[PDB]
Amino acid sequence: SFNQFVDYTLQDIICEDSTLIEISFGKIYVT
Amino acid sequence: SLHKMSMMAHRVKVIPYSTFRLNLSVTSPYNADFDGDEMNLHVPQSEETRAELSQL
Amino acid sequence: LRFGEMERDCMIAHGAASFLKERLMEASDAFRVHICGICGLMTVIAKLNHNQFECKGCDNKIDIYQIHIPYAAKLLFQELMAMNITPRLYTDRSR
Amino acid sequence: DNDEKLIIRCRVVAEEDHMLKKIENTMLENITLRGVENIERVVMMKYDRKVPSPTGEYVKEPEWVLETDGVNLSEVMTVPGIDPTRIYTNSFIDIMEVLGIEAGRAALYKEVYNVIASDGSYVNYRHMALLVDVMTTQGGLTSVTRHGFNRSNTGALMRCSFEETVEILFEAGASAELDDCRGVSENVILGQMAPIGTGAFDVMI
Amino acid sequence: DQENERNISRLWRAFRTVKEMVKDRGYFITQEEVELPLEDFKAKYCDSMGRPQRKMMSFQANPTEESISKFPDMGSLWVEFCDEPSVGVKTMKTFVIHIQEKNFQTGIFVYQNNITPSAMKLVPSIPPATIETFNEAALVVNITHHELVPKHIRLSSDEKRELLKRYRLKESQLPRIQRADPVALYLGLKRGEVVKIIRKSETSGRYASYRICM
Amino acid sequence: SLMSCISVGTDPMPIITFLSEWGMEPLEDYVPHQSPDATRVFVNGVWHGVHRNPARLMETLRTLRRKGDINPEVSMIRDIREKELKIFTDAGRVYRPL
Amino acid sequence: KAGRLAEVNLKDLNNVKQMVMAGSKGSFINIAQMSACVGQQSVEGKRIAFGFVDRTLPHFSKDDYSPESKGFVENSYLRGLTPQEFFFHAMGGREGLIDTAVKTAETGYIQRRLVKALEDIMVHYDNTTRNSLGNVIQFIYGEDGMDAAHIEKQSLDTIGGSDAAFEKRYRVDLLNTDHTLDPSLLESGSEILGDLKLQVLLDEEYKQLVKDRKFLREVFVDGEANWPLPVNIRRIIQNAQQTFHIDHTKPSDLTIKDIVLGVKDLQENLLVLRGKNEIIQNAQRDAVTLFCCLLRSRLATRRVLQEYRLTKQAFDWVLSNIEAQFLRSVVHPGEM
Amino acid sequence: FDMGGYFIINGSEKVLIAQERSAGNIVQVFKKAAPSPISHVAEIRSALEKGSRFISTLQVKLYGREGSSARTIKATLPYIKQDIPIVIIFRALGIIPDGEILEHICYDVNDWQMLEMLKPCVEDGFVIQDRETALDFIGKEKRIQYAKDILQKEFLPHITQLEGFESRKAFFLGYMINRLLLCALDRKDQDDRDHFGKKRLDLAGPLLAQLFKTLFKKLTKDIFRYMQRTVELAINAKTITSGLKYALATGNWGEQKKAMSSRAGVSQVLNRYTYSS
Amino acid sequence: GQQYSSAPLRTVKEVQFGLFSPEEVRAISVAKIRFPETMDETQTRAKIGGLNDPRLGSIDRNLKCQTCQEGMNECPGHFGHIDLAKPVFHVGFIAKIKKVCECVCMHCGKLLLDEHNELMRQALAIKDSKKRFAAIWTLCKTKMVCETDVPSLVSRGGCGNTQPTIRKDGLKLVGSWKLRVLSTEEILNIFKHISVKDFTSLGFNEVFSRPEWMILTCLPVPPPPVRPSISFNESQRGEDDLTFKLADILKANISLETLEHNGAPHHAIEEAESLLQFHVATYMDNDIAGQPQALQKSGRPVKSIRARLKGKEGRIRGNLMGKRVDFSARTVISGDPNLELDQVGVPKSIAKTLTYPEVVTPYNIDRLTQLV
Amino acid sequence: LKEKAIPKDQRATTPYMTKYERARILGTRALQISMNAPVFVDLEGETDPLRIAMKELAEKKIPLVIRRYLPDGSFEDWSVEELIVD
RNA sequence: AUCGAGAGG
DNA sequence: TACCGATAAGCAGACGACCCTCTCGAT
DNA sequence: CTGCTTATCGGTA
Ligand SMILES: [Mg+2]
Ligand SMILES: [Mg+2]
Ligand SMILES: [Zn+2]
Ligand SMILES: [Zn+2]
Ligand SMILES: [Zn+2]
Repeated sequence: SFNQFVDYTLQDIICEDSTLIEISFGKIYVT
Repeated sequence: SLHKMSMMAHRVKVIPYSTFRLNLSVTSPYNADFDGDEMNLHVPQSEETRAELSQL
Repeated sequence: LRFGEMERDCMIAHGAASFLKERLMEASDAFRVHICGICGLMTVIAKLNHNQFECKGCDNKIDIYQIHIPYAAKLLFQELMAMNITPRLYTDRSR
Repeated sequence: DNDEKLIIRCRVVAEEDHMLKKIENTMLENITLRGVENIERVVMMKYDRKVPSPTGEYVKEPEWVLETDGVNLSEVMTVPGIDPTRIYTNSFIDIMEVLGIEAGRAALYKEVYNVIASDGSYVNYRHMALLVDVMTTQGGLTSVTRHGFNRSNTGALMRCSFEETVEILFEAGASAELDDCRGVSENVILGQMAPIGTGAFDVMI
Repeated sequence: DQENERNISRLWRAFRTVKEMVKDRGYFITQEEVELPLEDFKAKYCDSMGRPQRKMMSFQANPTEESISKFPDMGSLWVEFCDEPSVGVKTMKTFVIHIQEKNFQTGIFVYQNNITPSAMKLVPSIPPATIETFNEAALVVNITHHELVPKHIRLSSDEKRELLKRYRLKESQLPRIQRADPVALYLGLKRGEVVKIIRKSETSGRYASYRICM
Repeated sequence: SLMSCISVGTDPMPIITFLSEWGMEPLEDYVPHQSPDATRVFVNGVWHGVHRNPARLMETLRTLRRKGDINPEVSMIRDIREKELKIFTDAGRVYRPL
Repeated sequence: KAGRLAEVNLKDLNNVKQMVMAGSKGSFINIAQMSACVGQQSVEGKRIAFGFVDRTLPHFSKDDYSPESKGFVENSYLRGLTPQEFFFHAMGGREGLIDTAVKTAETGYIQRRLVKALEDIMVHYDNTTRNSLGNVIQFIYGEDGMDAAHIEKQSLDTIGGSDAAFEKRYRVDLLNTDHTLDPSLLESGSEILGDLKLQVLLDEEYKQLVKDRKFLREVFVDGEANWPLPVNIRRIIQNAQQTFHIDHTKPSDLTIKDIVLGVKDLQENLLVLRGKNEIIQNAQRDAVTLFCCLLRSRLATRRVLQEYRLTKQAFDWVLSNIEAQFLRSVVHPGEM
Repeated sequence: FDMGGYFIINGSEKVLIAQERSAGNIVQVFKKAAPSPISHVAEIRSALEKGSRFISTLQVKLYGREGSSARTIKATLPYIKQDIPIVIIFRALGIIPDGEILEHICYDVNDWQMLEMLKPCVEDGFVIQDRETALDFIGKEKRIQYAKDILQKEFLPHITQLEGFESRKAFFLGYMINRLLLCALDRKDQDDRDHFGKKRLDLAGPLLAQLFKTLFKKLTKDIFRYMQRTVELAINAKTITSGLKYALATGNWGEQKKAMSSRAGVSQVLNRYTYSS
Repeated sequence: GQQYSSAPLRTVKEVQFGLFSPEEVRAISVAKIRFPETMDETQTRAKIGGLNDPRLGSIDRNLKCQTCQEGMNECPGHFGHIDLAKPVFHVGFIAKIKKVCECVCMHCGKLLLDEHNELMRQALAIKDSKKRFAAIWTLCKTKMVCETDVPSLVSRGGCGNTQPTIRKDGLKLVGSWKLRVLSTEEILNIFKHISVKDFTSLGFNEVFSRPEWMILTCLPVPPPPVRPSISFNESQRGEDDLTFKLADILKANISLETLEHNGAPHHAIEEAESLLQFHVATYMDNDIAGQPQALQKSGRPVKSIRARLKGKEGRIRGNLMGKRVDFSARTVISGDPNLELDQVGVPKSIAKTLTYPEVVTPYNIDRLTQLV
Repeated sequence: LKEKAIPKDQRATTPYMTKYERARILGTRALQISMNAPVFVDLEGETDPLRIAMKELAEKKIPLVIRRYLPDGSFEDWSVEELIVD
């Protein structure tokens, strides 16, 4: 469960209302 | 505590070792056992309280 | 340890009145307040060294009684007052 | 009846295909075809009975009794064939309506006893009778709930220490209630010696 | 076979229970008059065709001179049975005047189906006269006969004044009985009138309890 | 218990694309009266259409899962007598052996 | 049938059995499961429900109503349960843990109400039972004004037996050579045979003894004789025939007047309610009624003499005693 | 030997406790009481697994007891003040003719009882025989657009949320009705609420994920407000940093609300008394 | 334990529950209560004539309890009062104040039915103040009009216009006629003119409780011993949850001094009455459907005198019926075949802890002096 | 209204001593004994202030009076000499 | 001190 | 034959929810 | 699951 949240789910939460009016979020990197 | 017999008077016998001890046959009315139940004890403080304990 | 109601009922059953008071007065909280003889509240200002008592505004200076109740009670009465309810505490038997 | 197929045929005496259906509803579920309503299935059981012999002894007479699945006393005792001096309902609430207050008291007890004794435990009559009596004596059936006893007009401080803790005190403040302080609870709160066993009387010189 | 025989039998037993009731109030009836057999009911109160006319049954009653010892003001009591299923305020004007004129005190109406809310409003309209409306289904079996019912015994205004001092009670401090109670109806109780019930106890043969009336 | 897990979650629509490519008629183009011996098909609680002859459709589905070609975590329930086929890829299905 | 087949087989030296035989811990059921079989498992009345569609576990086919499929354990705890059996028993025991966790919640609430409702009910200084307002609840506590501790289940043996067997026991007929007290029993044995002043009293008692027998059979319709009553008498009797050491082969020294007019005068002062007015005394009569039916049934003229040969002193003690033991059994004003 | 699967927050280890819930997007029929007018209800907990947390529930109520004079079948719509008969709903969608309405519901010509059961609906129906006033019964041009959005956004949000699918939803709603009456006719059993195959467990991931949504969306709208005040880079990372902590620290799974009844520690403080502990 | 007192000791015997008359409230106390600030006046940690002190108790265990002294372990805490300029309702009496407004006419203010109605004849004579009101209200909710006069043609008082169909809406009372919202100030003057004989009829008492006190004119201010202070901090600062809500009342009561005697708008004062009502309502209860509470420097929601007394953990069922007490002990039990029935093995360390007040007497001195 | 009372005769109350009556008597005395107050019996060799009151009980010498209450408010007096003790 | 989680009979 | 007014089955609201006890965690 | 509003049913005005 924690590996799905890091590898696939995180990127998805970061891309939906992400875009603004512009400033838009791209790829997400974990240290 | 759901009785009069759940709460009764006793005579004190000071002893070694840190557990309260009672006679097996005062089991049934408290509904105790020795698998590790904890029991409470209150002390009277005025003469009558002692009478009203040991007489009733 | 909590001497709860469920135990109190066991002291009542037994008929032991005095012990049941002692256990709810000497052990735990007992208190001494001063009640006014006209209005049954705790208005009285206890100057306990100059003997002057006085229920001010209420114009009383003589009719004042010392009573013994638990603090948790006094507290309950004050709370009831602060909520705008007068719990009168009277001393003599009849109305 | 002796036919192989059994049929009823029925006609009335536009909008009629609709109102032949409002009769078919009424026909199925309003037609008391016999017996008493409310009552569901009814089983004959062979109850035991000890009863006096001519000679004097008590001997076993086996008695056929009927056991029901519903209640309408108002209409089953008024029936031919049955003894209407012994018929019993496990509903002590219907017994209260039909046979009077004092008959209810005993069914209410007959009930309470039947709880205790079925499980094994015996308890002495003074006890269950006293409950029973307390419920029964107000006039109707006073429950042992916030709606029952905690309503009847006992000195406010007492009723506080039960359930509707504040509203009791509240409407007590408005009706200018007076408290006797003869009640246990009232004297626990005031921290005085309660009119009980030891404090029931008084000591003087 | 009918079906008019079951309507008669239920009306026969209804009668029974009215006698027992009325003597128990304190009135005069023989033990022969109670145990009127089945045969003898149809050959006394029924008509030409074979159906029972009830205005025919409507008898009166007067107290055993034993009941005038304890209750001086008890006197004239009157029973009347009724033919109509639909009983409104129009037959209630018919029966109030009846009593008003004859100078009774207590009247027993015995309706067969229902009393309208309009008919009830014309009951407490005449002092000190009283009337008690009984349904017939309520009267086919005598409730006081049943196992659970112990016999209540109406006591006098002076016998109460006695109880109310020998236990130093106040009226309030009794156990109360309902004005509408199935028994308290059968004996006719008013407010203040205290019954006394003699229950059989497993702790001491008899026990007497008292109930004041709501 | 010892051998149990949780479904982590996979992607539904590369199953969707396989079904429509294997004879599943879409729901819009459906005629009930004309397709009576037809097995309806859900995926993740969504009705994607109907499929006649699911008999071979299921054996093909099985063979891909039991090879790993379709995630082994995805569960596929054919009901013969209700005539349904629900393939589930939800997240938090508990499962075990065997 | 299986259990009571193991119970029959267990030797007298079998420890398990010996604890059951003593009543220390254990019962039949415990033996049944341990050695025989554990039996059927249940959850909400019915045997194991179909949790899966049309079966109970997916190890079974659909539509299977047999014993093992629906929750019967064919095996003992000593043999061991099977996988399914195991799971099944799991369901069943879990039910016990559940309701217990909810009984105790429901009960603890029942009791708190019960206690809060009756609370202030105490017997006051007059045996009247009432509350804080003074509303009578009972007029004598427990319909008889007797503390429950002092009370024992004694048989009221006027109720049992043939009309034949009753006359045989209590009927003394002085003007009847056959149904009289043989001069064996009494000192004034033959010197009483005849008489009409003492057959008025002997009749007097026998009449009440029959008035009682019907009055009781009216109350305890069941035919049940054994009923909780103050003061154990069966014992006071034994405690007289050993305290005064009296042989069963030599006569008494009691007049018939000594017996019959004693019992009646004892009765006179078994006080419960003590007021000096009309009402009170009738309650008083009524509160003892049941006790006296006993008193009379055991202190019966023939009984005293033919059954347990008392003496003038020993009899007068038995009375002195009863009056005292009774007076103690009254509820003390105060009792909550 | 330590196996992990916990978090470390301020030295203390924390476990995320699997949460159990009834599953979404599955369809269930429930017999209802005896004093209640509705005898069967068919329910669906419709929600999309990737995108937001908007729980729209649909009820297909079957008003009226057995024997009760004519059993109507209404339905519950989100945002909508009352209950709509299903035949208006079908017409509100696209299908207008009765009998093509029944084709979406009853999947067999022969099943007369089924059909017989539906008669009472058609009767409730032909007060409206068209697309336009089918949507209009939802309470001009303003309020049709209020309904036309609701039957796309909010009504059965799975399947789709767009526009170009109207028979997709029709068939399904039909299948909910099929399923409801399939049981009202006692030809299939009620649905079992304690069937483990229709419950889901919410694990450490999906727990964080719904908490991350909330925190990230909170930080995404703090950026908007720092962008507005520019009128002409300094982001409060402290939010996502210490918001994920508070939840993993306490057990109040949800930041600074707590009125969310999730209080029950999600995130308990491991338990290291024994290894098997 | 405490001190000599020349006032005699007596037991309680009667408890007479009543109501606070504004005339008493502000005559009974020693408080002014102007400022919603607690202690500091530009950092000065004295006390200040704002909240808790002016002629009241203390905190820094200073003898000073205004001449009364005797520390804080003797002073009962002296009551206060706060002058609300505009009348506000009394939370738990909403259910009843409305019941009287459905029982007493508007404009004139008098009973709706006298000894003339044949059913109202059976209500006025009944005993018990509680079921009497229970009969009257069920027979006055139907009657609308003030009436010209009741048939014999006998005559009495009368004003005319109809009684509203009064509904509960949160904190206020709305009415229809054949819409005007009923102000608090309005019902003040209505109940103030009610006839002396008109109280007793509907469950009241001439001097103890009067319907003008049902509504809140002047609010009592509870002393420090009802809502204390510090924890693990010192010097700053914090405090109990009833001190917050009284400040929330004060700040919305001094908010209606700066809207009446300053620049006074028209339809924007009510936007400040419904919050002064709301604070005096929430400080006495907040469990009615609508809106709970905020912090305001703590968490969610708030205490409130009511839920201090509500049973279990509450002041009554949990601090009065059942107290935690002294001289007690608790340990694991274990059974002992060689003890007597009526005995109880106390462990020594416990025996060394509990105690019994034993007065010295010639009988005991030798054993006691040894003991010491 | 005091003084109503009850006359010496016309008493209805159990002349016997209730368990509660004496438990409180012994107590009441055991209190004043333990506070070095004068004793009215020959201390045969006990030093427990409550056993001393048990001996003063045995030989009827405790100068107190049990005042019993009846619900209306009336009251009966009983000296410790008159009450039987069993 | 408030809220919360775990556990004992 | 139109309106008053009496009223029960029908329909939505709710203040309860075991006792005592022990650890430890975060604003 | 005991309060009150709405759906119901009658005679006299
Ligand atoms: Mg244990
Ligand atoms: Mg154990
Ligand atoms: Zn004063
Ligand atoms: Zn002071
Ligand atoms: Zn007016």
